[PDB]
Amino acid sequence: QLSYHWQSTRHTGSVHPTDPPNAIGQQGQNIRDINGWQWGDRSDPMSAATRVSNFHIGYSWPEWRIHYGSGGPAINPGAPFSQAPWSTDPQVRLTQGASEKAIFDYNHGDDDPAHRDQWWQNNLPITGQTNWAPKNAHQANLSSNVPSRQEFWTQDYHNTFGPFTAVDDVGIQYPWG
Amino acid sequence: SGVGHSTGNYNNRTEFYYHGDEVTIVCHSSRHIHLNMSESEEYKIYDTDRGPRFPTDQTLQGRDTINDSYHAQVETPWFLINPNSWGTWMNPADFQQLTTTCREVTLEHLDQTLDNIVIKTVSKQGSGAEETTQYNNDLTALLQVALDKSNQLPWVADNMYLDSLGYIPWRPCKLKQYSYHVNFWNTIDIISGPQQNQWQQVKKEIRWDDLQFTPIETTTEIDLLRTGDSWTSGPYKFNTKPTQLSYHWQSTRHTGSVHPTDPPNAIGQQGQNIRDINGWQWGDRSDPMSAATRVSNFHIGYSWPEWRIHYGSGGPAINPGAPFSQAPWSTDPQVRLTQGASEKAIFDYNHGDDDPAHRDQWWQNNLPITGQTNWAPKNAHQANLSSNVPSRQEFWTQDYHNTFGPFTAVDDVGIQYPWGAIWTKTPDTTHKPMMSAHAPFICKDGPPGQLLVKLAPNYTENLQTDGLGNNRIVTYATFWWTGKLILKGKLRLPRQFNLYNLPGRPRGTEAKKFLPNEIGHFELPFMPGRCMPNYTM
Amino acid sequence: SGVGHSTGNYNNRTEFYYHGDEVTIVCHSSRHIHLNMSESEEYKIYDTDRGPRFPTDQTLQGRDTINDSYHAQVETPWFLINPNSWGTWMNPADFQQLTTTCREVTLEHLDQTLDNIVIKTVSKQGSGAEETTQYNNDLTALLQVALDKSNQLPWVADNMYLDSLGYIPWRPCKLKQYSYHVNFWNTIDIISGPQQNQWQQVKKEIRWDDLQFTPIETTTEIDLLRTGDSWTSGPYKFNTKPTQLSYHWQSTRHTGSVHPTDPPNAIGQQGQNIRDINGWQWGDRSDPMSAATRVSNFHIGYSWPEWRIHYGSGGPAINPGAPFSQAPWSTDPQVRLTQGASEKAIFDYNHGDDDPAHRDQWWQNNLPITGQTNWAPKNAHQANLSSNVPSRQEFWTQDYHNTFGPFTAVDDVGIQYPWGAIWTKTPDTTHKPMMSAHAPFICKDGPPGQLLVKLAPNYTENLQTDGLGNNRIVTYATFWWTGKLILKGKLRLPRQFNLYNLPGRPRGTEAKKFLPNEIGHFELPFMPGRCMPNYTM
Amino acid sequence: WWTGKLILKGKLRLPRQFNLYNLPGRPRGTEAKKFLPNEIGHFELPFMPGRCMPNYTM
Amino acid sequence: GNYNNRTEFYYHGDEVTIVCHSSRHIHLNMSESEEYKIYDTDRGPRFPTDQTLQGRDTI
Ligand SMILES: CC(=O)N[C@H]1[C@H]([C@H](O)[C@H](O)CO)O[C@@](O)(C(=O)O)C[C@@H]1O
Ligand SMILES: CC(=O)N[C@H]1[C@H]([C@H](O)[C@H](O)CO)O[C@@](O)(C(=O)O)C[C@@H]1O
Ligand SMILES: CC(=O)N[C@H]1[C@H]([C@H](O)[C@H](O)CO)O[C@@](O)(C(=O)O)C[C@@H]1O
Repeated sequence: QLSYHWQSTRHTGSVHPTDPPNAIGQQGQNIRDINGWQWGDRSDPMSAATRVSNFHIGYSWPEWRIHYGSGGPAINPGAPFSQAPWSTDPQVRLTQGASEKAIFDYNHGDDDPAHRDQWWQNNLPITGQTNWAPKNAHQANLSSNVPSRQEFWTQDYHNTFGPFTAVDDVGIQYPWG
Repeated sequence: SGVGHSTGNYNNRTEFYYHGDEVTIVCHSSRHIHLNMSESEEYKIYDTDRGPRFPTDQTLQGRDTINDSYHAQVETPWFLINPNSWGTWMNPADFQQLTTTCREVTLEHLDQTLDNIVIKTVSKQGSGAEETTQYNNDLTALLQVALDKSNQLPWVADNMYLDSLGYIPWRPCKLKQYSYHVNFWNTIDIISGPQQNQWQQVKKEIRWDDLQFTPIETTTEIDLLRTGDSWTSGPYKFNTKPTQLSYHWQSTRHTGSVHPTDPPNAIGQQGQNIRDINGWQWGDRSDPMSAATRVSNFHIGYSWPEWRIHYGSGGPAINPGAPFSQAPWSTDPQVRLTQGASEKAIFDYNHGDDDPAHRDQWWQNNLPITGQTNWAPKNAHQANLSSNVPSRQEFWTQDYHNTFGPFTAVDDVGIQYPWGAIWTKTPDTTHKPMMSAHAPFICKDGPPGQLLVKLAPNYTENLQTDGLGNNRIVTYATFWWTGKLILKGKLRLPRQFNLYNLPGRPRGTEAKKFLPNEIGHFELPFMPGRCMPNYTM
Repeated sequence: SGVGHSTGNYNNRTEFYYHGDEVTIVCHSSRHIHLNMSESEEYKIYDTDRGPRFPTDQTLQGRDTINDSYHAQVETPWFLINPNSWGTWMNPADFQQLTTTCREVTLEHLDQTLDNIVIKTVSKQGSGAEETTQYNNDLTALLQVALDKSNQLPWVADNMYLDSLGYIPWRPCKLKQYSYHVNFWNTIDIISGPQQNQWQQVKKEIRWDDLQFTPIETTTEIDLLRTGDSWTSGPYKFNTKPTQLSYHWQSTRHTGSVHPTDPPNAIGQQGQNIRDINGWQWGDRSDPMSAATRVSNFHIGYSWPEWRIHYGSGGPAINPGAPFSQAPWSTDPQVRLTQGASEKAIFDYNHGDDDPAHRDQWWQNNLPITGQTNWAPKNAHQANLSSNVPSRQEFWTQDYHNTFGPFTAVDDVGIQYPWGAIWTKTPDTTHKPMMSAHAPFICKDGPPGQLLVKLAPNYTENLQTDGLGNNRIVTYATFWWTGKLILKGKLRLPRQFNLYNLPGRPRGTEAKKFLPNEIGHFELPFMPGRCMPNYTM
Repeated sequence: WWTGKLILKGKLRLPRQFNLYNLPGRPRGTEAKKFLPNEIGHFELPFMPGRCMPNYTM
Repeated sequence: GNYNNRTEFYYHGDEVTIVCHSSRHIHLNMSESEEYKIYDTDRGPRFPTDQTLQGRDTI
């Protein structure tokens, strides 16, 4: 594929019912009492986050997994995605989208002989499969009630690849790939 | 047809044809549609608020950020006609017939028409006291019809908000405006602050530099129809796979060779597991030859960080685990165990609730599907599997790992009769999903084209650029949608000696609930779609 | 079609077809047109006032007489449907596609239709307080359509006032009345009085003895259409030349043989022009062998008394010099250098401004076109060209002469995407113009015929000769224009090793400006039409 | 001298939207001179993404 | 043989054909030995000699 995909699960399918804004500064207003399919036993808060979907875009992963096989440690790669939605400070470099780095030289497209050049490929356009493991959570039940402090977990680092998952590969990386 | 000739008739019959092992189900559906004038003639792009219940503070430590509805969309003057839901095509007795006589079913063909277009304008004479309303036919007014057959438009016809045509043939249907998401970022950090117990917004905005805007008029050709005019979609052919009409009760402990047992000798006695036997066992385990450590070829079901919350770009979303019944763990019926990837349909009068002005709801917990039951917190793992029992360390519980793997066999949810979607579009990504979390049929090529309709604007004599709905005669339309959906099943024949439990209404329900009352209100029953036991192996 | 059958459909798609070196672009456009009743049924001849800002005195010494709008015209009850503008035929992504994949493009074919005619009358009941307005279909009323295929009518469809059909497919369009100039004299002397610093009118009047009056009814046949009726133009075939989709950066100093140079030896060093060389030089100049005095075969660009004001019969008019970029002379971005024959489009909501009630404007300065840059005040001429530098006398600056001549090579402006005209009529004179100052295509034979429409008068029961609009039932119409414009391009393939700058929005603009906002307002971007560098020689 | 011939088969890309695309070009923070020969003939090749343009997933 | 580094594009309908010609001038020295050799290596730069980083640098 020569295209990048911006759609996450929240970008796909039916849009949450909204009444339009009436003027230039106004935002749409999510409708409160609506019908639909929701996950678990959840009807009171009809919300886009708990809307059922057919598939799921992207998966989480123990990012920068180090395998340590026979023959030594090796990176077990997670899926490629952009960290641009989480970035904020451009000084700190978030490497976790399975980004790659090409180190190259004069014959491979560096300008200066005797010094190697390098390009960090962070995959900035690929969003919507963005899946930073530490930012996820899981809860015991999904209902009209908010779970307590226990019953809610963060920073798990599980692999969420499964039979419902749709995910893109990195694609062509032109000079060095 | 001119003005005084009908352009079509009404067929809501379902027809069954049995030949050999093959059954052909022809579903005719006809609906009378009420269409108003579009609230504006403009395409609009805007984002929204968070929606009800999203936190304003850290009282719940961001656990309630799962309530986020934030999104950005491109409003479109067009209305969507979506027949993607069982109930729009089959009444309860028809679907009962389907799930009684068929072991599996596939989609084969879809045809659609629109006809008998009536467009009226409303006139209001007199002042408030003697205000009189006149409804006049506008014989030259136009209805606009766009069918996107090439699937060039964003696909939003998944029925997840139950936008589908209504389920009961004698009531009128209304339509929802077509809208789709644009590119936005909705990143929320739930581990922000010291102690990592605070939620903070990271990026919430529309991505204009990247945004995609695809109006109907420049993407598809549009048919213009007057009152004597009719419209047909032409044939659509499904390319999909059959869905199973059975539920599977077999776990890994129910499958394959049975542990050697000597029979009981009398009525109250139980079988006695044989002690010294041969066989294959996992690890280096021979002394305790036991069914639990018997080797198997495959594994039924997988565990999962159940009710996984993803928090992607665009906000949190449930990453669904596999469907299964919590009935084996239930005990107390008061507590509701939601963890089998259960779903809940919230619906209304046109979608099968009895009372107008109040919505009804059905919690689909998938009680028959056991044996892929895999509640994460109940599992364990141990360092070694041997004749020795591992110590306290070397044994772990309550892990919440994903156990999906190359040896895994697992069922999808199957048809959910009244409210469930029928088909779904395949996402265009490098790795296509292996199975669907809700819709039983995945269209390998494009799904049926989205049928979009809009009443052409009927202007007053003074057309001002500053005006919106002022220079627009108040106009509405009624017309008739008809459709034909062909299904192909395989016949179901008895595989057992004893009696089956045949499909019927849900357990705790009485027939009167699904029958018209004094004023004509009734509900449609949930029907499982995997209604009967079958062997997995 | 009778009364309840549509006479046409809606296609706004643009289609691209690539075969070998040839590209075929099929532009479908459909517009919903709102037409009122003509303000009078009479042809009128009248002249005007001077217009805003024309001097009443000698405060500015007549320099502000350039503000003259005076003219005489023959008002005509007819309305013009003019599709002569990019934007009426192509959306921004389509035109981006065109200018990315095509090195040049020609016009090939034009087809037009009118259909789905709706004619309504307005009734007003009750006194002011309870005044109620009724809109009734008049099923027997007539629309008049005249296409002048023989070009017997004065051609006024040049889009210079932006009278063209609107650019965004989902909005309605209104039409301007057809009118054309009659013979008048508007001579203003700007060197009048002692000191020759005073402006005085010489002749300002209509030339009745010579005047030409050509009404529609006696010049062309007229089609009469009721609501069930449709109209087609038939095929029109363009005879024109291709327009270049590239901009040229090469001046005479950029072309041909390079001055002999020895290379730099290291990163900070510059080449060193060789001193003693052979070659051809202008005049008797050999000692200073220099690139400036190198002989060439041709000369790129010409100078001109820039912003020439003609003051003909009928008043002052700009005599345009060649288009070029002032970017090489710019420096301060605050001061705006207008002298490259730059143009300015002033436009409104239907023509691609976002805000109703306020007009927007784009100054087209032609920044990529350099190398024909020829600012008159910066040139010079010298008596002789030799090894000797001429004295103070023998050297002249700031001349403002016209340097167009037989050795001159010069580009026209090219396509100006949103607002620019497409074609133009060739003036019928002994010497045909060599090139066009604005419209990219010059029709060698007649241009597409002017499409004129007028709603037939709907009279009351009492027809009085003294009456005008009293004996005329208030009547308006809506109908649908469709058109098909076929373009033939030549494919653009990379001529260089390095990356091109591909067509996109203008420099200082953000994508949101060209995307619908909350209420649906947006602008269309200017696209240059010469978007990419190419070699001249 | 090595010579080679590699044949690729693509599918054409046509506009799926009304508005303007961002067309492939050099990376964001880079200037064209970096990818052009200098006085002594040294230059770099630009990274090009290979997924360069938005498309709908569903 | 001759030298062709041209890339050629051919557009027909929905199909594009891209023909990439590449030519390279190759410099080849004599092999440093004529023998096949089997050997293992050292750890490489930055691999820990001690437990200062608790083995995090064993990557
Ligand atoms: C080809 C090239 O010049 N690469 C430059 C990269 C890229 O700009 C980024 O890696 C892109 O993500 O930046 C560096 O400083 C770096 O971070 O290693 C090295 C170098 O200056
Ligand atoms: C269609 C219908 O009437 N649904 C009823 C459901 C179902 O009995 C269960 O959800 C099945 O699991 O029960 C409810 O009380 C509920 O829990 O939301 C609502 C409603 O009374
Ligand atoms: C379409 C549009 O928005 N046009 C803008 C122009 C252009 O940026 C320049 O004219 C380009 O040369 O700038 C103005 O301020 C101006 O100078 O008249 C008006 C307006 O803001």
